[PDB]
Amino acid sequence: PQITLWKRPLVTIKIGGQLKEALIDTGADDTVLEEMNLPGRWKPKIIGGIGGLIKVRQYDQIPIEICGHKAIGTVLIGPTPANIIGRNLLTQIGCTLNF
Amino acid sequence: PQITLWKRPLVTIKIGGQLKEALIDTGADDTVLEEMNLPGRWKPKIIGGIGGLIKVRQYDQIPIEICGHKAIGTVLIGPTPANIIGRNLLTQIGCTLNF
Ligand SMILES: COc1ccc(S(=O)(=O)N(CC(C)C)C[C@@H](O)[C@H](Cc2ccccc2)n2cc(COC(=O)N[C@H]3c4ccccc4C[C@H]3O)nn2)cc1
Ligand SMILES: [Br-]
Ligand SMILES: [Br-]
Ligand SMILES: [Br-]
Ligand SMILES: [Br-]
Ligand SMILES: [Br-]
Ligand SMILES: [Br-]
Ligand SMILES: [Br-]
Ligand SMILES: [Br-]
Ligand SMILES: [Br-]
Ligand SMILES: [Br-]
Ligand SMILES: [Br-]
Ligand SMILES: [Br-]
Repeated sequence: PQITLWKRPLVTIKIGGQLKEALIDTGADDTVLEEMNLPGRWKPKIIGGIGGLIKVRQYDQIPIEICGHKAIGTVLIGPTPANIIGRNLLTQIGCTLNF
Repeated sequence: PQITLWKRPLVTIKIGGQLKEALIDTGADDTVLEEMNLPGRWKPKIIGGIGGLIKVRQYDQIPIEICGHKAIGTVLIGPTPANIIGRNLLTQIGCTLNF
């Protein structure tokens, strides 16, 4: 799709066997979701934003599908107030900014 | 232009008579910059990021330019770890997401 920014850029993200809504966030290096079930093992990571740092759970090799486009990559789980899709997965679906 | 996301989408912004680099940040509702001078009066605002809330200074009707593209809007100044350009200004320059 071509998405304008008058409203938050919400999309549907297929992950695990479930649908979540998340923001397309070009400001985010990484994808960070609120608490959810993901399969497999995880490792610790600290990430930082406005407000400061947080610790998250890092799950690697997680398949995802955004609006019909498939990808795979690392997904972080932790206390973010918003599900956000970051550049690590946006590149894989071909997402660009344009003006 | 078309900007991909293999790296941070950094672009220069002219504001307050100066040049600054900032991140095009489609997850940001508002534009938030690191401490700098801006003219006129400011009002208080509280915004929230991944790691809690911070206090910022709100400056209205600030002219800004991005890749030749001129706009005007509200600019927040505060303790952000990164200069970010948010949707309030991105819409004004016709910036969209595409995939
Ligand atoms: C009222 O308007 C607002 C405008 C911006 C913000 S935001 O909190 O800054 N935000 C909202 C989010 C729900 C989409 C935007 C966002 O892109 C921030 C960008 C940011 C990151 C770091 C400092 C300030 C702003 N964001 C992204 C992330 C997730 O990624 C990591 O933490 N990233 C790392 C990283 C990414 C960008 C810049 C610096 C760094 C620190 C690294 O370790 N968390 N918040 C809040 C309100
Ligand atoms: Br934490
Ligand atoms: Br990745
Ligand atoms: Br939020
Ligand atoms: Br590409
Ligand atoms: Br980078
Ligand atoms: Br300058
Ligand atoms: Br700069
Ligand atoms: Br906020
Ligand atoms: Br505005
Ligand atoms: Br204005
Ligand atoms: Br335009
Ligand atoms: Br438009």
